[PDB]
Amino acid sequence: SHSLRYFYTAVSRPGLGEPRFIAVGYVDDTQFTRFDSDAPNPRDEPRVPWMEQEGPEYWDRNTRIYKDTAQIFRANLNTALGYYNQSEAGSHTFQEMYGCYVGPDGRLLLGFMQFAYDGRDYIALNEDLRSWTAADTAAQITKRKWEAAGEAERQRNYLEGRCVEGLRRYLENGKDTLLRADPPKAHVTHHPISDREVTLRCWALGFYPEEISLTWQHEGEDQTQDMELVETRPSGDGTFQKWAALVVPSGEEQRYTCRVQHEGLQEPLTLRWE
Amino acid sequence: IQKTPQIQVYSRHPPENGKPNILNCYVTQFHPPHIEIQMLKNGKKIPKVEMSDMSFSKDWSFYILAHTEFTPTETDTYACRVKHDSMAEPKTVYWDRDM
Amino acid sequence: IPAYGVLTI
Repeated sequence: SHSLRYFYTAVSRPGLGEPRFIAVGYVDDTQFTRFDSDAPNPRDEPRVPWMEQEGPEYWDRNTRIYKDTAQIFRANLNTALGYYNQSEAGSHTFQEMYGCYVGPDGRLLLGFMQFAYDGRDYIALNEDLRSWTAADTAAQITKRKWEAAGEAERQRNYLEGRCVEGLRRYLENGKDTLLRADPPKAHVTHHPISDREVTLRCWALGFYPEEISLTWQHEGEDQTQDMELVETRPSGDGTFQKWAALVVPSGEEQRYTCRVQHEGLQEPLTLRWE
Repeated sequence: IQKTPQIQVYSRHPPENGKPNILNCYVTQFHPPHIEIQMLKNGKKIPKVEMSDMSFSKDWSFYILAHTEFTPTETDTYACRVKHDSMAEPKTVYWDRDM
Repeated sequence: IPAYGVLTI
């Protein structure tokens, strides 16, 4: 399953001018575009090397879309102050994420479009793409308004059409890197805790995509209950890294193995401290 | 309304003393988006620290990757310090070669 | 390509 997703953030800054608006585009988990209203030259730009086929008109068009949206988000933040009777004095945030997940049949699997005010659900487009869920009484005003205006239909048309067409195109264009699989470079380290115990750490670096399985075992038995894990983290170069650790008795390290599995392998890799 | 930043500090490649590397400070799950991140070498702020674009997750919380070039030595130590309204005082995490 | 901005709230 693949997706095209856009993320918008507007942050008000009283006494400092208009809100800053930032829009970021994602194909699957890869950031591929960015617009920042605060940039010396506020323009939508590629954040990836494989978007070079698009013309100047492409980025010009996106830029104007985001500029128009920035204006809307400013209005949204002002309106929210009224709805919630809040002061013009404080900073507030308004966020949107929307996009399309496509099934192997090449058609929309799930379209979504959600909004948040100050980091909490405000209003969202339901899965049927024909109705809204309002999170509170303020958002119920918006719901009434968007229902009267027939907003849902236009969003559904986008999610089912342009969004899907775009994903198809970008996936095709970024194919060589988006769909690649770089296997992890994995190894085991050994760190004494005390006289009785030591830490065995199973490392995996430089892998893509980010999904990976690291499983400590004791004489063949799955020990995925006593492992210490870190959340998979970005290497900074587009790859990911992660480790899984187990505390074992000193002198019994040889009884344990780390099983590493990832798309870029073929079959599991079995590692051990020796 | 206020979410506390989680911090991981780690090198891009396994550290080898004398070999150029990249030090990462990965800061996640915070709100509001305003945040002040710095990285320190031997207790002193590093001026040359790049920041990724800030984005947010499915839960609406923000995240960002701070990074800087460094060449690990046997004595040089490193930290990442984060200031955010969700915390009374800034939070520091020290780089540990073993993690 | 992004969608055109949704109606104001």
